[PDB]
Amino acid sequence: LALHKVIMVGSGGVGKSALTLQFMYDEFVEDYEPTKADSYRKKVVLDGEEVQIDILDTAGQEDYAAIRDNYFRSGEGFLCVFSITEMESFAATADFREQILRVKEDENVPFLLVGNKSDLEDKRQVSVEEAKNRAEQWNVNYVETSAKTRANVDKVFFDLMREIRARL
Ligand SMILES: Nc1nc2c(ncn2[C@@H]2O[C@H](COP(=O)(O)OP(=O)(O)O)[C@@H](O)[C@H]2O)c(=O)[nH]1
Ligand SMILES: *S(=O)(=O)c1ccc(S(=O)(=O)Nc2cccnc2OC)cc1
Ligand SMILES: [Ca+2]
Repeated sequence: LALHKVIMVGSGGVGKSALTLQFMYDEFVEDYEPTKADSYRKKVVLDGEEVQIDILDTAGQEDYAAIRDNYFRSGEGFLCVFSITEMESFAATADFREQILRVKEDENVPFLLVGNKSDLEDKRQVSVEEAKNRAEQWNVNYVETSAKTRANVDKVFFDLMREIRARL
């Protein structure tokens, strides 16, 4: 089977693990250890083709740059997650983007900008407009998700796999 290697990136508390666990297990998990990284593998039917998705849920604990870069080098596509409720997490996406580009050396690396916590509109700190503008600058798609309500959860994983399939 095709194996699509997805890496979740983004600053702390944005929803990397909640998104991964909603996709994997159909549960909203609210207390997942912030420092725990893990890999997940699932067979999924992508546009009618059985494939395997592998998701590396990074937890930010790899501080040694060569090792972090090694993890990114193995990835084929990236979900770059921020929380719509934390402007600083949106700002931080630029750093993950630069890290990925240094390693992959390809501006067209499969990559979605993911604004999570869309069910907290009343706490929004990052406008849809500014996130769409950043996505346009980077030539990536912007999708807003909620790990709580499941909104666009399958979409971000499937659309990222579609980019991996098309581009690699
Ligand atoms: N309301 C809401 N809370 C979320 C969402 N995603 C994550 N959370 C909460 O935000 C906290 C951090 O999520 P987590 O996935 O552990 O963040 P990570 O550090 O990026 O892995 C947890 O308490 C989650 O329940 C979401 O879409 N909506
Ligand atoms: S490795 O398999 O021993 C390993 C070590 C650390 C992690 S992490 O906590 O998810 N940290 C990161 C992983 C990949 C890229 N950046 C990270 O933190 C900045 C995972 C696997
Ligand atoms: Ca996590």
